[PDB]
Amino acid sequence: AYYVGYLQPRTFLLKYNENGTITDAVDCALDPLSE
Amino acid sequence: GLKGTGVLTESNKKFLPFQQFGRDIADTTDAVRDPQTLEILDITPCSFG
Repeated sequence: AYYVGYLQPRTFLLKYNENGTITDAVDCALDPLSE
Repeated sequence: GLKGTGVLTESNKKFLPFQQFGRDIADTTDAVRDPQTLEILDITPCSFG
C-alpha cells in the first residue's frame, strides 16, 4: 500500500532536541488548543 | 559570504550531515561548518562589556 498526501502552507512550532533532531511539532491551525 | 566578527573556537555541536549553520535563540549564527575541512566551528563574538 502506498500513500499520497498534499502540501499546504502551514505554520508549525518545531521541537528541536539537544541533538538537533526534531522530536515533536504543533500544527498551529489544527484546533484552538494548538493555536 | 556569511560575514561576521568573533572568535572561531571549537563548537562541540553535532551537526547533521546536510547542515551548514547553527542558531541558538535568534538570527545570530552560533556555529558554522568549515567549507574546506568540514569541521564545525563556533562563533562567539569578541569580549565586550
